[PDB]
Amino acid sequence: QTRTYDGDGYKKRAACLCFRSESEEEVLLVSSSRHPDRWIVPGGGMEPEEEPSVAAVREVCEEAGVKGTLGRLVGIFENQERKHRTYVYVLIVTEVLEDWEDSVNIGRKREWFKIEDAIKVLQYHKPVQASYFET
Ligand SMILES: O=P(O)(O)O[C@H]1[C@H](OP(=O)(O)O)[C@@H](OP(=O)(O)O)[C@H](OP(=O)(O)O)[C@@H](OP(=O)(O)O)[C@H]1OP(=O)(O)O
Ligand SMILES: [Cl-]
Repeated sequence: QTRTYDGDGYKKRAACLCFRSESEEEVLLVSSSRHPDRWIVPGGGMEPEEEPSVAAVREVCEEAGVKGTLGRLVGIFENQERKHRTYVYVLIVTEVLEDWEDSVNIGRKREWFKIEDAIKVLQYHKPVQASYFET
């Protein structure tokens, strides 16, 4: 896929907080491709002309193998150190698929976390993703 950028050179990305239910108590994290012992929030680059909510849902299907009801935009988060600008949405998961693109292609893993444990495992390498949950 083609990477895209805002006018300031930051990479355009989208991500979703995939909750198990409307109570937003458990969220789905996926393993990192290059470092499978780490967890990240599923998301990725926006394609050219792609709306951010479309990108977010597409990346969650690809990386995490779930579909659901797209909810609110939480916010737009910059990672200054890596020059990323990410739109973060809530998704309420209603469909969990068994054999999804990144599982088959690269052995990506997925796992449910209580919110405070997701924050904990994201903090060391992904502190901006941990901040996605602050509100
Ligand atoms: O190839 P790069 O320019 O170095 O960008 C990489 C790449 O991001 P994109 O391919 O989506 O642009 C990694 O994703 P993969 O290709 O391995 O799946 C991503 O790593 P993770 O998504 O697993 O975290 C990493 O991002 P990060 O450093 O935030 O972990 C990000 O590197 P940059 O930080 O340079 O964009
Ligand atoms: Cl939940």
